Amino acid sequence: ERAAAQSSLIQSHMQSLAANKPSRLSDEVKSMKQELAFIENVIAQANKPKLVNVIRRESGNPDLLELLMDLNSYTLEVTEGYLKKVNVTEVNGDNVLGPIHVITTVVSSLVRNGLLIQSSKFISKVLLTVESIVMSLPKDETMLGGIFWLSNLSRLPAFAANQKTLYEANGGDEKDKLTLIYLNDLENETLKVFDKIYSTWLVKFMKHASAHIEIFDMVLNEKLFKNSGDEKFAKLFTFLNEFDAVLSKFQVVDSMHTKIFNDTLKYLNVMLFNDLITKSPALNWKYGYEVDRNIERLVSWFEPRIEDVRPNLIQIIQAVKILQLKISNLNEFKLLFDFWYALNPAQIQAILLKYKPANKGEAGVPNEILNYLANVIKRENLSLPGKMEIMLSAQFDSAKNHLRYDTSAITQNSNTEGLATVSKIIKL
Amino acid sequence: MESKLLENLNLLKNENENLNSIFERKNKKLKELEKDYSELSNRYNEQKEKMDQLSKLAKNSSAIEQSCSEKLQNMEVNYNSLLESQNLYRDHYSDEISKLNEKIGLLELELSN
Amino acid sequence: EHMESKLLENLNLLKNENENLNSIFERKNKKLKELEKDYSELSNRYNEQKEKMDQLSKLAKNSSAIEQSCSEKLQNMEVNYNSLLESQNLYRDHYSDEISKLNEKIGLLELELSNQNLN
Repeated sequence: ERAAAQSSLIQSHMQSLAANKPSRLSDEVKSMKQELAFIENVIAQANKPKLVNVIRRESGNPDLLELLMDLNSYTLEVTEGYLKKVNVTEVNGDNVLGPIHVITTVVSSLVRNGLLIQSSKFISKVLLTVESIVMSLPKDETMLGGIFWLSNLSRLPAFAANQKTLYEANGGDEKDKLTLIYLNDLENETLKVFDKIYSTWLVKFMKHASAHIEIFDMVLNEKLFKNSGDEKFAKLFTFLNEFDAVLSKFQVVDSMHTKIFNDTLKYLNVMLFNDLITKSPALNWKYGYEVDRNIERLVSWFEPRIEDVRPNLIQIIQAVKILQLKISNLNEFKLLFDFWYALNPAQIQAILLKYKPANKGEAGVPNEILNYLANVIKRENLSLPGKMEIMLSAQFDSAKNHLRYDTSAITQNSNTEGLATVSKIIKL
Repeated sequence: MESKLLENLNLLKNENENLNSIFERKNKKLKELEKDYSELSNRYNEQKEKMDQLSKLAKNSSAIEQSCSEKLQNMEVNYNSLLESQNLYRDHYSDEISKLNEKIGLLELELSN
Repeated sequence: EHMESKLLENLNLLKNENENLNSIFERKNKKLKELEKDYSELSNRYNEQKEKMDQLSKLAKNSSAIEQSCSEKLQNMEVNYNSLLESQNLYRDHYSDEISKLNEKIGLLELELSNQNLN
């Protein structure tokens, strides 16, 4: 109870320093999300972790506990024996989730017999080797090559948090805490390894495929008004369906198949925005409308499959709305600033500079305005970390709640090899 | 008397010969004119037709400065009805924001006591 | 005698046809000196309708430039109003929702703190 006095202290500070300009809405909301996150951290107010093995016993034949106790071999077979070897462009499709099935079983009964300092090993050695294979794949076998290993990996942290439900409600000081903690543990060093591999795979995947499609030319180009982009858009779609296929030809989790499509957009969002203040070339209220409408078709293919699509492309669908309303009153602008909530003043100063009206020295951007920005620009800059950034980077959230277990289908598309196969027999 | 009243006969016939020929020459020139008054009486109906069409080409391009210059006048209004109507929204939030803060102010008080 | 008889009647028959010819060459003169007056007036009337027609030509292009002109302004305006409005929606749609999200957390935070106060 004593500690109910440390909170009230460090706090008596965050309010005097809490309650220098009439900052706008966008600024206030952040201000808030911060006081809130803070206050919470203050409500949950560590020293020496250690790896430990536990006693055997239960469903552990005199041969079972024997195979386990020989890590050196189940691995190599998993690793170099078949996993590394597997040609994705050619897996019966019968067993698709093979690798995951396999990888689990081992981890499964390895844990059953409390030989953790034996599994941690296995799994850690496995992760490094999957990652590898991904960071290898050909510029082609980069499509159904990625996916295949990802949905397989997306299941690991899940069939980890599930392998938790098991040893929980018990209450034993050894085969519970040390364990509940190695599994609650695994969930993490797996989730990391999955996301990180996914983010570097997706990114890479989009680069290569964005050229196959040549998306720029169809949605951020003047040269193309023609229903010819409707002809190339056709290819785009002909391509997305293909991509859709894959995910399914490879039992990709459901709320995953989804994150993927949002992410897909996100990258395109960045890339589409980035080039919008690079190639582009000259911006014009009309040019906006062309590109806004082009963006319509692009989103058109997702309307049906996922929910709330346009929030991913906010950075550009917004960006474009701007161009679409050339402003000349500093006041108007000043009043409508609260509008564009996705771009920081910095990028606006970008979109807006690269603007000249082909209207013929007619619809020219004010100087009064361009100023307001440069100013706002400077103010913010010192006010927080050191220059806001213009170019848009591309990154995706975690897959924490979008991964999923389901022993069901796993087995429904899983067969086997050598050493493991016999390791499953002797299990139960 | 039959040689002189014969002369007067030879004179008249000869004169009637001339007098009837310049009558020929005349009506032959009145014919050609009737032709140019009939040709440049057509060109007066050719222009009177291109005119009545530039009469309908102007009634159209005039029933436009009306329609057009009006839907554009209308717009102005509606574009300003949106702007003014924003003042009203920035507030809704500014105040909605302040309301959310009291919920935090009062809360931060519950912690320092 | 009887010869000068069919000679006089033969000459007086020419005098009648000379005065008949003369009668008709005067009319065929009234015509040509009259078609000329109406051919010089319709020669004039033709340039007054060709100069008046050149004004319809100038007033045609002059008014076609306005029409065509105005047209663009309409689009420019339409896209402008549109964009503006279509945004004011995201604006609200986004903030009202960001606010509610927020208020939500405060309510939640407060609950797990009024709960750690009653136990």
